[PDB]
Amino acid sequence: LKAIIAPSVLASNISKLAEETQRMESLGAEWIHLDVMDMHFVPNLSFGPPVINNLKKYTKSIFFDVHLMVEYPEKYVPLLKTSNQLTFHFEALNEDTERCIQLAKEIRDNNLWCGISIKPKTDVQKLVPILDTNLINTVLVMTVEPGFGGQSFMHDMMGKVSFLRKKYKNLNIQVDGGLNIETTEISASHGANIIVAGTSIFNAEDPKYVIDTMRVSVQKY
Ligand SMILES: [Zn+2]
Repeated sequence: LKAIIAPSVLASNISKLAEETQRMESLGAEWIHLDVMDMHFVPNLSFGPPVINNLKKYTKSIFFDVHLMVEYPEKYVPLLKTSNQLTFHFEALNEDTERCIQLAKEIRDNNLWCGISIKPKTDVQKLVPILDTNLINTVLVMTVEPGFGGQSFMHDMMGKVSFLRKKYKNLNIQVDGGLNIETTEISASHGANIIVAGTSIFNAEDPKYVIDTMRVSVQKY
């Protein structure tokens, strides 16, 4: 397990996506978190494969972490072959294990990391059957109602994080929604090792300071 900081571009000046990502890259961010929303799974439309595929032309080593907050996530796999991890929602596939296992198999067969996400009201234990197959590289625990940035961190989601870390020691646990210096420390104390932060990084007075502070706090655990 590694301490990973993944700035969420949704909170940046997206009309300058390439510039913002290169900046995060120059500051040492290991991953770049790309939120794809289709105005159906969530009430917001962000950007899709055409934008992400073009961005890849201007980046270097930064890992492409795509969070698919969309219906029919299976349709996006062939459109994002140059990315690094594709994370789909357990809820997008009607919470049925077999369908999730099949999509995960396909994503892994495209030589991509596979992530699965659950919203605040979804019970973490429902993921066990899928997680036991070892096909999932990352579980993205939403710490806020997905769709928009700027919302407040839900401390009551930490139980999900502890459950996962205790049961799966090598599983990457990602938190997303309201992460800042203080809530990153809280998340890491429960087992999170990948931190998605939007507002706290892109609106920071000293971006690198925030990123480094966050990483060290995760590494401590
Ligand atoms: Zn996300």
